[PDB]
Amino acid sequence: SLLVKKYCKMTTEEIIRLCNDFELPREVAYKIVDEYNINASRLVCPWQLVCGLVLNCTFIVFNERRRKDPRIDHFIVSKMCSLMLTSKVDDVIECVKLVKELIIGEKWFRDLQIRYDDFDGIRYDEIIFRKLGSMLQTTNILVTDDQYNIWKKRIE
Amino acid sequence: ADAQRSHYTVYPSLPHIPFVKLLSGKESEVNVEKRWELYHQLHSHFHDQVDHIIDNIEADLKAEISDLLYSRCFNTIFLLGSDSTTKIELKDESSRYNVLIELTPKESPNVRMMLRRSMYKLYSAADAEENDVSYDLSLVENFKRLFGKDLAMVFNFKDVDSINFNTLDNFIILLKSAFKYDHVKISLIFNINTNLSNIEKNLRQSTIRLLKRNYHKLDVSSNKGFKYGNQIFQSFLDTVDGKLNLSDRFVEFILSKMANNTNHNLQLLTKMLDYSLMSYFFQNAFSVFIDPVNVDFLNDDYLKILSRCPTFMFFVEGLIKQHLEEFFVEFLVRENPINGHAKFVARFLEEELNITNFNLIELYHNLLIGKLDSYLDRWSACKEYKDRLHFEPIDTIFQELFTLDNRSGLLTQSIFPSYKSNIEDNLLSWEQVLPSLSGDLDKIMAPVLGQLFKLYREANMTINIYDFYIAFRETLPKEEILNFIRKDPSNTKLLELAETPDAFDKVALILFMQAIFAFENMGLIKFQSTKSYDLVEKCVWRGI
Amino acid sequence: KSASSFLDTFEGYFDQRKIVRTNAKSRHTMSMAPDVTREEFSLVSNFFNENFQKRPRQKLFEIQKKMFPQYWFELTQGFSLLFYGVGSKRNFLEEFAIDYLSPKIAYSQLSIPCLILNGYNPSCNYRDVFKEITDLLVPAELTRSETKYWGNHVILQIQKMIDFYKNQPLDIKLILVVHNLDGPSIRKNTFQTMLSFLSVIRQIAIVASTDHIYAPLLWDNMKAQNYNFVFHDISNFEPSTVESTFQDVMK
Amino acid sequence: DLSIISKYLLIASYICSYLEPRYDASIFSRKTRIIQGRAAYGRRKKKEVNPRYLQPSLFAIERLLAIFQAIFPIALREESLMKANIEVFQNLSE
Repeated sequence: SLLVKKYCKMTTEEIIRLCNDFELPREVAYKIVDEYNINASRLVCPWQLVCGLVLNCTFIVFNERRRKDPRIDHFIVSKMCSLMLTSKVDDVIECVKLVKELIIGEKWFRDLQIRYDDFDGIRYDEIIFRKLGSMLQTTNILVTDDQYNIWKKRIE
Repeated sequence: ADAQRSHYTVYPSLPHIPFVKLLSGKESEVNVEKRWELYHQLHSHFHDQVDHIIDNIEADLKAEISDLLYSRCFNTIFLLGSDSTTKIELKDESSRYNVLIELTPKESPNVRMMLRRSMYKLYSAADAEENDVSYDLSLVENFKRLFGKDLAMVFNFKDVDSINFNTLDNFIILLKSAFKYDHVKISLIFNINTNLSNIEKNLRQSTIRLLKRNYHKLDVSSNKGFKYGNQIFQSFLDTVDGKLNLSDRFVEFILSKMANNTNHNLQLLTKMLDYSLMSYFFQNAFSVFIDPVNVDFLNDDYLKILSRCPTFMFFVEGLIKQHLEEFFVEFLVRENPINGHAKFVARFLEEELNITNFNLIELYHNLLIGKLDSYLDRWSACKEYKDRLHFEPIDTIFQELFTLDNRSGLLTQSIFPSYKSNIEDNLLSWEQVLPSLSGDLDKIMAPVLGQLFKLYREANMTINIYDFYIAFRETLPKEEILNFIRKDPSNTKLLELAETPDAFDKVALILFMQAIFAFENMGLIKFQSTKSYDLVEKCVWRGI
Repeated sequence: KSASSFLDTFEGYFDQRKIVRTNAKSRHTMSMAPDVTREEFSLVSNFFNENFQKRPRQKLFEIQKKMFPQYWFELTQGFSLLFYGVGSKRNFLEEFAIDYLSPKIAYSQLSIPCLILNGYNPSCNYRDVFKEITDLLVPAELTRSETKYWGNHVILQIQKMIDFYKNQPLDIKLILVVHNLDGPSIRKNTFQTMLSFLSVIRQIAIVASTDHIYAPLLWDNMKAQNYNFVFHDISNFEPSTVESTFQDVMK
Repeated sequence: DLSIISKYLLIASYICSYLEPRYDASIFSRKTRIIQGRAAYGRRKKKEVNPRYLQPSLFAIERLLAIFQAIFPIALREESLMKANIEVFQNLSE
């Protein structure tokens, strides 16, 4: 497995087209590059951090498709196990939730969550009523009305 | 100023229902009135049965205390799980005064105070039942000469797990001296919430041998055989039946939260059930249709949000793959007999089989999830009724508007929040709490508490406060601070302090000292030395 | 910055208690810090406290005023409200309990007096506050048998109010506002016992705030029963210019 | 009769009183390190005197909560570690 591999001589171009493989724009790809090249001297396995940065940015950049179609959340993580040579699906979400510790307080990730409007998976207007303890919050039991209209057009 | 007082009364200058308009502000006021009234009938119907159950709890506990009390040594009663609120009453028996003397650890600083309060209570009761005396045990010696009657003393030691055990031991040895009087009998009641062995190893062995001559044990706690919880939840099932059904995740939430509380889990259960009912009648606009006479009050919004059900999804997908208002109003008559089946298997379970140590909430959870057979495959006495007591739940259509479910995370924010986790998450991910709308400064620089917390989280044992202030400066931008500090020409002191060449460091030190003492008030940071104020220690860590 | 491997959970707790060598400790004090007078500290502090991030705080306060009917509905059902969060919760509780809560309760029961406690003040006392509760609610005075033998008169009187008020009609006679329930004189055991037994009384509405991050350690199961809290997070990043005058900031 | 949180908090309190804080990271640490760094080595020697025979030591609240979270029994949105909520502090107060 590539997650087991230790002390990899990273060049820039390989993580450039690793970021370019997942439809990420140029700005967040350069921020992931600059985020790696500061912490690179103290990394046990750099693929842990690179996979965590790539996935934790692509659930924010492609969150609008993620809220509509759920199975892409089952899909794109499976595009890790095909190319990272890993048969374990718990290891890659472990990579996500262990880069989440190192990424949360930083300014560029802050600005990414502003500009794509994603705050632990939901919108700002959802989380301001989740934190306030509102009874009138949109409980996730109903199907979405946009999804209802999508299925109505699927019939049509 | 009122801000500098300790306490002050304000009468506000005045110039009717807390429920709001639902359906994006399109709900009629009559539906608001019906929601308020119908919530009040459900709430009153629940709490009437809750009140009768509570009075039954005190009545039965008083009955068993009176039974254990009246059928040359102490009569000792050890009440396990007491959490003492019982008002113990005694007999009105002729030729013998029965006096109940209650003692708390606050009333027990030493043996002398315990004896003095006991003799004062004894003389007060014996004067009220029918010259001054000394408040010592000789009043017990001369009781027949002053009142003509025998003495029966019952000592109620409230909260024995808080009393000093040497003082209690010496008071019991003091009370042993009254055994040489023929007119005196003494009962002791110990209210225990830890264990018997805990008090057994904090008393001397001679006192333990003294108490062993006549002692009884009795369990007091609210989880005694679950029968007082099992009533209250069934009372909720006697209130909501035919109206809403409980979700399985809500029931296992009840199970987990009641497993976390020892002394008071009945009132926690009542509080969670009440708050779920409040949340339902405050959030859903369909709660007017719980009353079966409001079925003519359907509008376009009601049918528009009615069609967005997973059950209605599956039903219309099945009917499309095979080959609205009248379909809705006729399907509101079914009774959902899971509550009646749960009550039936409960009365079957302690009717003849004599199985009484069950939780009805566990039974209802396993009946909801369809794993009832795995629940009653534990007792090994009800093997003959695996088809008599078998039930299959029926997933009805559009029941998700008429339900009590825990999926929005509202109960775990309002009743049991992750308090310190919420504090540190709002400190660290502040963009979440604050809107993202000093126009050029608010986009660039964080609030000072959040930036200071992000620099605080990434530090060691001891933080040097000067270097930490330098680390706080390097995050701030000088240029737009100097631009925004000159954006108010009315205050000239701010402009002349901005003209000074050391303006930025000074302003950063203002913000840093204000935010540091904010963290010191909140408890995140600590000065280890009373003087100097040159170093700090972190107190709290995120995610613990 | 820490040269750590972990930051969160016990992983960052155990990993950040390194035994730092004495050769790597900086001997930096406030001697080379900038010299700042009191008045310029006050001026810069009030300028950013009235101008920095003011529009998001105003907007966020405009969201969380929509929670006022839910707070009133929680208060009518017997729940005490405890508010918590990052920033000052003084103005929020004043506006909610004065502008909104008392006129709504007064009009629904057909104004309601509002005792306002300042727990940030270190000289807040239970006996003075309870003498004013006596002045506002006029409870019946304890008999000689009810005084026992050097008992606390405040606690016994409140218990007498408890078994008096159980049969009275359940209408709110007093709104009792506690700013900073975890401040220095207010966090002590007797004052918390007093407010717990007051919170048993349904006819008093309890609105309180806390500031310490370890504040729920104040309450055992009996006190948590008596309070009967519904918790609400109101984080707003306010100045807290009133409480800060009660601590010494120049030190 | 006593609660699971209060039992595990008593076990964590006993560990905090009768074990040294410096050897905590050699006993409870189990997380994979993204960042390079050696963990604690542990204690070289064995004590001559049983510490359980002597008086207990004094600890802080944050250490007790850390060891309680390390010893309490157990995907993308689960976070199976139990954080210090109202019930943990309430059980500590009892």
